[PDB]
Amino acid sequence: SGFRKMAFPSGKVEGCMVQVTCGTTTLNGLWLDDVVYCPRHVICTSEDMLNPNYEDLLIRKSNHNFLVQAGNVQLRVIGHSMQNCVLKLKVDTANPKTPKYKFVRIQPGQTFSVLACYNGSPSGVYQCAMRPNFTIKGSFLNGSCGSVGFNIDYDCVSFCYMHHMELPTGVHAGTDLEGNFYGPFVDRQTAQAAGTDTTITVNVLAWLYAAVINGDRWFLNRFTTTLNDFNLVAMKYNYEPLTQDHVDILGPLSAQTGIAVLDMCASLKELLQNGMNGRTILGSALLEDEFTPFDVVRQCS
Amino acid sequence: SGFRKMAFPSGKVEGCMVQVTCGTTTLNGLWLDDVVYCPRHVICTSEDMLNPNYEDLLIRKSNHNFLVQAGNVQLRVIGHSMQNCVLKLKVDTANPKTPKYKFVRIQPGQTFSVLACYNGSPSGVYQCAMRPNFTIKGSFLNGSCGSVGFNIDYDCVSFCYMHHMELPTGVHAGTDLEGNFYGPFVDRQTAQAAGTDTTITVNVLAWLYAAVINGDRWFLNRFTTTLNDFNLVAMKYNYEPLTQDHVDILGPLSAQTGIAVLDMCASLKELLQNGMNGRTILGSALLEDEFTPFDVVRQCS
Ligand SMILES: *[C@](O)(C(=O)NC1CC1)[C@H](CCCC)NC(=O)[C@@H]1[C@@H]2[C@H](CN1C(=O)[C@@H](NC(=O)NC1(CS(=O)(=O)C(C)(C)C)CCCCC1)C(C)(C)C)C2(C)C
Ligand SMILES: *[C@](O)(C(=O)NC1CC1)[C@H](CCCC)NC(=O)[C@@H]1[C@@H]2[C@H](CN1C(=O)[C@@H](NC(=O)NC1(CS(=O)(=O)C(C)(C)C)CCCCC1)C(C)(C)C)C2(C)C
Repeated sequence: SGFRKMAFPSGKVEGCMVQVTCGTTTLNGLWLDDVVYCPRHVICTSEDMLNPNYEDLLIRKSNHNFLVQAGNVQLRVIGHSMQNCVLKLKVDTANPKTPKYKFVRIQPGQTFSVLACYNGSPSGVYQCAMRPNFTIKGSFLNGSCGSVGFNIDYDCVSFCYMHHMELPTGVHAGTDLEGNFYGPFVDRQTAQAAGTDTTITVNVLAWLYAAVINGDRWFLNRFTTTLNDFNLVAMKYNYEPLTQDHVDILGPLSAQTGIAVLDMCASLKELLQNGMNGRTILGSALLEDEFTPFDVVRQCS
Repeated sequence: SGFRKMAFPSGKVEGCMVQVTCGTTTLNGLWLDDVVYCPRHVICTSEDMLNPNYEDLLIRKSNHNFLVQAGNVQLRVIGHSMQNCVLKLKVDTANPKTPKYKFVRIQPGQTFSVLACYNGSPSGVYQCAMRPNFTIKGSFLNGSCGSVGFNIDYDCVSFCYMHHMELPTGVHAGTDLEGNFYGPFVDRQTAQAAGTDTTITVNVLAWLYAAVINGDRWFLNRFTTTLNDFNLVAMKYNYEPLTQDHVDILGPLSAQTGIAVLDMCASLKELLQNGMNGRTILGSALLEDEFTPFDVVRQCS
């Protein structure tokens, strides 16, 4: 037993991470088939970042201005193009370690694994969640842009995220693998507000079920609630509203524990109104909302 | 920036995880060169677990009683032997994905990455620490025995742990890759007490430096302490004693922040005596002790 924040095995993704250097900037790229994907602001100087015309900047770039490197292998760029915010660098060599993959755009509240890399070399792996305000709380230093987020579906690598920027809060923002940013953000160095962040309610309940599965039951109360009355408490504490879909998703967790979703919501109502009173849940003194119901079921079966 | 619990890339280890089935038991094995390493109690029935004579049990086993499987490949066992608590199954095929590796026995307080597997297939990756009482807090279901812990040193995979058992506490215990158990534990299903667990003090200080690097400074006080006076507070709260070696190890973190180790210990003294008063440090309402000074420096450079 035991419950830990767990990331997918990164082996299939490590063989796709390359180094991309354009002039003075070095970051990471994703090498699938014969294209290297990377954030388009690799072509920007520190001055260009303030107000870039990416179409004009890319025009002044030739193929030889991009030094792509996969370990010791050096990949020829035979062309370059732009897909909304990502630079697609066509190379003369197909990646022999290219896995079976898809490009997916995940929903707020869903989780994924990030393979943090620096100068094209993988550094570490950790699990993240797409916050309701379309940011993520990760660990990205200078040189980590281009690192990708992914899920492993059956026998398929589903790329969902590529890191671009850091927020004044300390949270991070990026795009899908088609270059479309998650959230209202644009790749320009200017003031941009992230939305008020809320707590993923269905994730908290899935995490409370994980605690019940692992023996932690002190928060279970013998009261129940309604979807309306709970959602009144939820919006007071900036918890995102619970729907009947969320109840159905938690079905496998409620069936395993024999505790209905509306029963668990009464326990969560008490925890929000009274706090934890000095106790812990799964070794945490705070409510955790970065485990999807799938993540919990994945770690219990 | 940002600070997250991070595990090493698992690609080099995934290509070594195989399935080991002996009679009715299925668990994981480690396929290096031409040997498969796995916990020796794979040969035990549920009845043998209570009081096993592993020498007598292994004698009744032939080579054909071990079904080893690497995905679809089926590996011939051409011999079997015992190295203290691990079964070494010699196979007729050398693993072509064998990386450069060593077998190391880590110290209490050090961390490593666990590649959790089930039926020989990798499931997830997460970071763990060898507690002072030689247990670990991981996520191991039925079928996870045989999963290994490892560090990646420069260009070398240092295997340090193989999972064997679960404790009544919910914590886990295992051996090094030479079959020697961490802690006083034996591979027998009988009452065995783990030692009183203590908090890794040098790890807490490294985690407090990480918070200072990432902007969290509310706990810094303008007092300092001595190594003696702090160790008096440390033993009261079951914190393991701080030595001059621990001070020297934190050198890179104290130099980056300009905050001496004895200064940070006065902040930790206040946090233990007064609690957190409702605030958080790096998004946690509890003191974290599973980040080594190396882990923090690794995530900041
Ligand atoms: C990344 O490309 C990288 O790893 N580069 C390698 C070469 C070193 C790099 C990583 C930076 C954080 C470690 N990313 C960037 O350089 C991006 C691109 C330029 C600016 N940043 C960036 O991360 C900015 N953040 C930023 O500008 N964020 C905002 C504006 S803001 O922070 O509110 C402020 C007004 C500037 C204070 C704009 C984007 C949306 C969020 C807010 C920092 C370098 C300041 C962290 C691009 C094009 C965004
Ligand atoms: C592992 O081999 C596996 O994944 N097997 C696959 C086939 C399903 C398996 C995992 C069990 C937890 C998920 N490990 C074991 O079967 C080991 C071996 C037998 C018993 N256990 C084991 O984990 C025991 N734990 C246990 O006996 N622990 C103690 C004794 S105790 O828990 O205090 C008690 C007195 C029994 C209550 C002995 C070892 C040291 C710690 C205490 C449980 C199955 C009960 C979890 C071996 C040889 C230890």
